[PDB]
Amino acid sequence: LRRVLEQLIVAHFPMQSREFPPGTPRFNNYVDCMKKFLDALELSQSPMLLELMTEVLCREQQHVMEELFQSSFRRIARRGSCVTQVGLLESVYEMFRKDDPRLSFTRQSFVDRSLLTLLWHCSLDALREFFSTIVVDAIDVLKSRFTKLNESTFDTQITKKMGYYKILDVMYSRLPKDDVHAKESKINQVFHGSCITEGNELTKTLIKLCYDAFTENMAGENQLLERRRLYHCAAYNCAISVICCVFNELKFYQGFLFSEKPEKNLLIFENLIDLKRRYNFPVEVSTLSEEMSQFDFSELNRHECMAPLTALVKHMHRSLRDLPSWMKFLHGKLGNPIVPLNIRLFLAKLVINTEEVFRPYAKHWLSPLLQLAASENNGGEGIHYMVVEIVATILSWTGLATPTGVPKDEVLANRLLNFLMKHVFHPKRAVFRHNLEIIKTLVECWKDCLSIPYRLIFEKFSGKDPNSKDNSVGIQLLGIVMANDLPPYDPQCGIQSSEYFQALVNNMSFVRYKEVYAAAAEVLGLILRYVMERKNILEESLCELVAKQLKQHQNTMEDKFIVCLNKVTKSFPPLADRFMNAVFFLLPKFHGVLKTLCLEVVLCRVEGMTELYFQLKSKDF
Amino acid sequence: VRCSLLRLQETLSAADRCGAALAGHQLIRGLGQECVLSSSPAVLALQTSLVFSRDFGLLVFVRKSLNSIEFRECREEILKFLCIFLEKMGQKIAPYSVEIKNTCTSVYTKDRAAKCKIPALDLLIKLLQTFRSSRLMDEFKIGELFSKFYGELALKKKIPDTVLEKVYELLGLLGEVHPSEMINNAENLFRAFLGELKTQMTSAVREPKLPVLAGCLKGLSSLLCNFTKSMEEDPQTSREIFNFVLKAIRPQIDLKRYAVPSAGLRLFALHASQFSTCLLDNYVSLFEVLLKWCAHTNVELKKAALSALESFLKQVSNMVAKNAEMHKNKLQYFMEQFYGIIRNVDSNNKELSIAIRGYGLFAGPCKVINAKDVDFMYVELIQRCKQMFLTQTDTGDDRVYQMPSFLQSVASVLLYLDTVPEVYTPVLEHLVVMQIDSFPQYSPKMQLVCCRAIVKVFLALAAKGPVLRNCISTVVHQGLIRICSKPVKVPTYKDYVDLFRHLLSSDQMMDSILASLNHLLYDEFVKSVLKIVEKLDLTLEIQTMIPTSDPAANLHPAKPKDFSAFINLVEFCREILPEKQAEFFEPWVYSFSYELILQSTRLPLISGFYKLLSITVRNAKKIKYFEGKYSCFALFVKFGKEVAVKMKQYKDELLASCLTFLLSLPHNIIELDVRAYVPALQMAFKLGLSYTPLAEVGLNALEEWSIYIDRHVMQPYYKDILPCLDGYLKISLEEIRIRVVQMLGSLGGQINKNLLTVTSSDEMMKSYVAWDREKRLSFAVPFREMKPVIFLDVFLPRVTELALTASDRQTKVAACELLHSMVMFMLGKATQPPMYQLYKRTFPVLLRLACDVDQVTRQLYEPLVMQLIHWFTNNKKFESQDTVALLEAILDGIVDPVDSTLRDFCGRCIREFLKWSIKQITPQQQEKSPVNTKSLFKRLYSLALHPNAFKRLGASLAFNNIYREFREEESLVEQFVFEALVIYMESLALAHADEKSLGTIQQCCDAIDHLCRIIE
DNA sequence: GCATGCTCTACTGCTTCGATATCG
DNA sequence: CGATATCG
DNA sequence: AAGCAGTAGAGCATGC
Repeated sequence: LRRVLEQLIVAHFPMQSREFPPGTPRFNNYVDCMKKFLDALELSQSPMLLELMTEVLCREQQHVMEELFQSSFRRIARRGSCVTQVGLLESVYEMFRKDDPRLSFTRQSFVDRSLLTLLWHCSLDALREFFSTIVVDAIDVLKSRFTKLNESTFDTQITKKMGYYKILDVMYSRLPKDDVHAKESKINQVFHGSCITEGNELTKTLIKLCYDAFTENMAGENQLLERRRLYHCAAYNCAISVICCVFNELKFYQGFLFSEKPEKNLLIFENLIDLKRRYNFPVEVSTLSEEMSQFDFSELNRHECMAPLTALVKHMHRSLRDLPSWMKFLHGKLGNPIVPLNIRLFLAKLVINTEEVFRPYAKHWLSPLLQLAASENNGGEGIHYMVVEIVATILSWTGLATPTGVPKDEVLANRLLNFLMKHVFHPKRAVFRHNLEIIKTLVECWKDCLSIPYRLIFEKFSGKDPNSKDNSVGIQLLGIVMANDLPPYDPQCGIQSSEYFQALVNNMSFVRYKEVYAAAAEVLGLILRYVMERKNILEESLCELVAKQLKQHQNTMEDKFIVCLNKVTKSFPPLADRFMNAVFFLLPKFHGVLKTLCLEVVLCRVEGMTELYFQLKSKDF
Repeated sequence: VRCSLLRLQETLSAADRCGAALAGHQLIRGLGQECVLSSSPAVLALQTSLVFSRDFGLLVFVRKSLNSIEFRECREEILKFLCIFLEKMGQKIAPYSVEIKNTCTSVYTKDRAAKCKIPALDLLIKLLQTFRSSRLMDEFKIGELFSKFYGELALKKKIPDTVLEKVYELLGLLGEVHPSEMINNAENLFRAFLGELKTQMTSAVREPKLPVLAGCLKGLSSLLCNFTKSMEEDPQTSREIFNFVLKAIRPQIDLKRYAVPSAGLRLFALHASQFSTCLLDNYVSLFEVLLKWCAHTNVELKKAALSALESFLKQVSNMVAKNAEMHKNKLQYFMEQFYGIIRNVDSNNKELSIAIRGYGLFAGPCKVINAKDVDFMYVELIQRCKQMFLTQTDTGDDRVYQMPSFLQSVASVLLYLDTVPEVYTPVLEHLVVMQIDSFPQYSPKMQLVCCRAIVKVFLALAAKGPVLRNCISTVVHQGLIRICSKPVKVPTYKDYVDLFRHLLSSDQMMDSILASLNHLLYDEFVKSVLKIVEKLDLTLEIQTMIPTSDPAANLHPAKPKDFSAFINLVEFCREILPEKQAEFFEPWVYSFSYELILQSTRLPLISGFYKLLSITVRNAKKIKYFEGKYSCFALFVKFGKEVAVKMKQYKDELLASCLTFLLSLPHNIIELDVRAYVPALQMAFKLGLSYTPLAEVGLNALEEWSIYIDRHVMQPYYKDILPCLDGYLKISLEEIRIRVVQMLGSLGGQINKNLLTVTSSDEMMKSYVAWDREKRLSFAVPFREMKPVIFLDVFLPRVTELALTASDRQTKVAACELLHSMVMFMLGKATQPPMYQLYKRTFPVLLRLACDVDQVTRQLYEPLVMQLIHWFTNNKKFESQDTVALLEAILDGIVDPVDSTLRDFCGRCIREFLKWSIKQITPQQQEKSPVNTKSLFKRLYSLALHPNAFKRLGASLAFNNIYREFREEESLVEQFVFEALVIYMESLALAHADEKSLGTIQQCCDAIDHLCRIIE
């Protein structure tokens, strides 16, 4: 049966993953036959047919109906008849275990996406039959040694050890501590006959050996390291899963699972982290059934180490001023600006997620956060997503650990603030408005060191030639800085106030596009509101400047004239007498919404105007 | 309004030319962002009547601005945007048009820049396309405009490219819209197109200008419309335009501009039949370039090539049908090419669909070929179509959007075949049922094609042989269970009613275009619909007080997924069967009525049965069918008098259905016994005034009674029909009220005088008496200076009626709340003046408002009733008359007509009384107590031995609700229990000939079952 | 399954400013 | 030199 | 000829 089924499989299937157009009936015939084969598989626990499906599972890299096979593994993973289930498990395990000339992609992907579902999805917590038949079936190959003369057997040694690591890991993923501690068929399996000691024997040497793993340095290895990285991080996953399968009853991770001593050229983190390719990082990112049946009769989250790291620190929070295991140790490993980019870049995206235990201890991990976030270390234009993550986390706990107190942190805030207003434009408007919101949050939490760069804002809005709105960033940033506080006392450190406000009224005179002069009128009138709130400054100069510009409007500009007057009067009452007779004059013939607008204008000053009623009556009130 | 219009009229009149044109361009383009984008008839109608002025307006604007050379901006923009406006408006521009014609002719005659010349001609071509031959030619003669633009082509040369295209386009359209009188000017117009074609493409030098070719061929095609050159007049210009199609269809690759392929293809797609002999020689290269251009990676050239190819294949097949001698090798190439198609080498999606249609179309002329090639087909074809759909479970890849054409090929091969291989009929009949299920996820002009295909295959698979015609019944019987199983996009039932309407009998706009049937379809449909009602078994059962009614709390069904399966069916009959009952339904009434009555009699309390019966009797009134075959007459006149007494003890919709059945007999010939029908028409108006249609059909039957029944037994029966119709006079209520007054008038003069003067004293006068002769309940509204008394009783017979019936929930609850406080108040005064003449009219509406319908008003007044019973049945206020009035109110609330919820609540109430009576009293002075349980039992005995047909049902229901009690008492559970057994047995025997429908016997049998276990 | 929208570009054309045959 | 069309 | 003036244009992307 196996022979004739294999013969038809090689008779009428393609070999590659798709090798076809997705939607041709040839593709539909292929998915038809594969659906029927899973239809046969889904209720008969056949250790012949499970091997016959898993051989055509890993033909190529990634097929189309992968999730169908995950669902069927969840189906066969519990079906009753527990002896047959472990029969399937041991069948596919032994087809993994033997040796034949193959490609090691297959030898990896078997033990990745074939039986880790079956052990993960619930078989039984009493089904320790594999836990009895695996101890002296893989500890012996675990204690092997590297045949580093021919690579073709060396990589298979690596692949077999990696498979054994992932099997031990998924086996320790779901087990209590008592059926590892007491005298059952793990200690009593690895030993011949029952012993007297408390069963904490093989656990300790297993922790020891997987800790010798992921600490053996490649200081004399430059031959095959890509699989060695997976070897090491899977060994660390083994260590954390066995220390979380035991209830880790003691303060233990100061001397274990951490704190490499590099005097003998040791390492932990630069082993498992890549350290060659920096994250290049795209920045931003009932009987009717019966009567029918009778008729029927005729990016770093996807980086192979992140998830268990997040899980272990989540356990460290959810179960248990400075801690030398991971507080002070990773503080030294992140706070030093001599470690490379990737260690700190990865170390961000765990304390970002698990900041909740860092809520009473964020002040230490806030200074190097800004140290890495401000200066150029990231790439692109500052690692956008992680940038807004870092500063959003920081200003989430506003009222604790202000960026002031450290002068380097104050000037770091200044230079980062300068940078984010420098590169701000982004011609897709939604995230541009989001960027302006970001700047609004930063300037509303900064509050102490202003460092508001003039000649920079002046450089942004000072562009002439009213045909393109390159001054729009200047006026929106003007609205941000003047929206709360911070008056523009310009000739103290920047340039003089006179040509400053003259350039602003010049940008008002840029009558080309809509929102530029609209917001120019708006924020200019709010500047007028503050400089009339404080008349100690010579406000009347810029008063007659904007009045002069309005007079140069009102001759041949009338539609723009009435609306800029409307904006500056909604900002500011007492500048209407200069043109009150003019709007009283050309009240009519402005039919449309501008009639409503100039009515809103003449609404302004009626507490002091004498004899308006004749005016309104002769002008059709 | 003219706001921005006045702005434009004031900026036009100044200097600085091209500046007023800039304002004109900008302002009509700003009208662009105002005119269309509000889905409104009202304010858009305001904009139309604002813009269609001829005093001001854009037409006289160019009268101010035609003699202005640099004003190219208006001459582009205003007739670009108003072209869009002319497109958006409907046909309401037909007298709004001569001014547009004069304006556009003037603007075309004085345009300046060719970069601004096109939209005035866009408006031209848009009006001349959107408005065809009509009396608009009698409005303004386009035959005058034809001579005009004949001038502006004939005395016109060196117009460079674009208007050079547009003059030929508008010229051909002038040849298209009503050319009925053009004889000798239309002679050389084809030569005029061919002259430009010759000077473009009869010399390799002077590289051919592209779009003017397509304009000339569009004009040639459009003149050929209604001047069709059949290949009988000149076989030379048809030859040369075929050569020009050939030059239009060459595969020019290394470019994107592809207009002239679409031009030649749309020329080919209309005048295909007029070609005779030039369709033969280069057919293989035509085939190859066409099939290549089916995959020409474009948007509409794809559809142009598909239409051209299928039209050409249809034409050459209709040719080779009559050319069944010469083209043997040609069809031989077609057969082998199409077999190479229909074999899956790697056929992706459409190269097989474009040949399956042609192959089934070739199967017609494939008669004298092999008699076995046709049988290699239709197993190759069925095997080919069977693999695609009917897949796994839930993913998609629909493809049944084009399966109609495959059904067409199936039918067209299957018409001429003989002796079917017939192993694949359970796949064919599993195909048509899935297609009939997959109707409502379609679109119009595909739903109707799908119906065309299904009626085509039913025309195929019925004329073959009677050994085969069973499938046409099996498929519709299965499809009924398909479309009547849905949960009551996801449809419910409302996309197949139109299907069955224009499929069953009114499919006579389907037999025209596709190369008895209605009889077979109607017969199969009625067979299936009587079949389905068999295998349902809707026998509802008991889930967890003593319920006493037919459709009571016995509610859970054995198949709770079948109630929906039948209520989907009954309306599906009601919306289908009255479609042309003029020749079909007449023989079926006896058997259908008989089966429905037999199913209805074993289970009477299921609505919709009578609805189907009502459909049958309405058709039995539509056709005549009544003269007394006599068996059905006798059957109905039995069954009506059965159900007329069966309809007593119901509440709502079973009531609605049985009354709308009872009042719908033919009854010109059921003249006897009107007295057994009038207690239904005295209720079909009384249960109106909160519901229309029963109160409509009652008048609709009183219409027929008066003019068709001889007026002699009618004449005493008018003091009962008319006097309840007066509650009206105080298709909705107003049309029916005008109908009522017309009936009441033309009913006669002497008869309608009964309507007002009948009784005048039943309950109106009792409400019009005081409830006590002397007023009581002084209430002193508390103020700061006055405290004046107001006697709190005079308003009570309005509060106590409005709290019963309002249809006004905002204060019905308020009236109940203040009435609660009012009863609390009358307790508050009488605690220290007798009111036992007031309790007697207070209580038997208080219990009805305690347990009527709603839940918050039942949350109140139920512990009120309980607490007042607790206060009444006591010792400090023992044996006053108010206890007697409460007890008597309880007892005659027990024995009463139709009020079943109140009957059962008073059963609960007498259980409450029976518990608290033995709870409260000490036997030291309880020897002369009228509250004693012996007195309650003696009252129950006098209730029991009684010829009033409800008076003992009250007692047996009381015993049903008290045999839970006295299974714990002593000194009473022993002595008179078999005496009461004798009493109940004698009343049971006296109930011999009441009716089984009244349910007394099935109550007293449970009473004696309660008796026998407690004695044993 | 057809019917429909945002892309921003490459070909094609229009306008426009210079040359230039051609018969007496 | 005076028109007279055509290119580019 | 020489800069611009414009939409067809497949390619992608949306939706019922």
